[PDB]
Amino acid sequence: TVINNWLLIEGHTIGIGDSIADSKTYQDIQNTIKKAKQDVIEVIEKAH
Amino acid sequence: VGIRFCQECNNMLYPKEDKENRILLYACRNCDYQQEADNSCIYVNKITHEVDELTQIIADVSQDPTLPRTEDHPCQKCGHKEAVFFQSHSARAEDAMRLYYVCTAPHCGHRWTE
Ligand SMILES: [Zn+2]
Ligand SMILES: [Zn+2]
Repeated sequence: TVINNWLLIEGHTIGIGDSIADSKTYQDIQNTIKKAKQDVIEVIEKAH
Repeated sequence: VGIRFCQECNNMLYPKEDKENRILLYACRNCDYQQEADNSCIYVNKITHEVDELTQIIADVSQDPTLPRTEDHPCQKCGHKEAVFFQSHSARAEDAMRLYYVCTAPHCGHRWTE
């Protein structure tokens, strides 16, 4: 009871801005994915 | 070694031992045709199956538009740049990833393995 009635003041929500990250973080993620794909290509070439 | 047929009823030859001359011969039990064997082998068994698949793959596979093809590896006899490559199909070998190459041009049916 008491914490629901306090949460009436602060409130809570979820939205798109909670799921959007930084532009530098996006670049880091893309670099990591490209490096991983290049490594899998290298492994495939080693087996080939 | 492989199958051969009697020349009068076209039935199987199978091997017999001549006891007097002590030589092997082939006799078709539906008749009396006896023919001396020229191969001294009656049965062979390639247990490890180390036969390269070049004879199983056909040159017509070059016309498949869904197969991959690279310019890196040239053919030996003609040197056409284009060559489609694909994997093994033997189920039972010490290896499972080697690429079989077939030359892509219409008349050069050259197949080789790197
Ligand atoms: Zn016969
Ligand atoms: Zn060729």
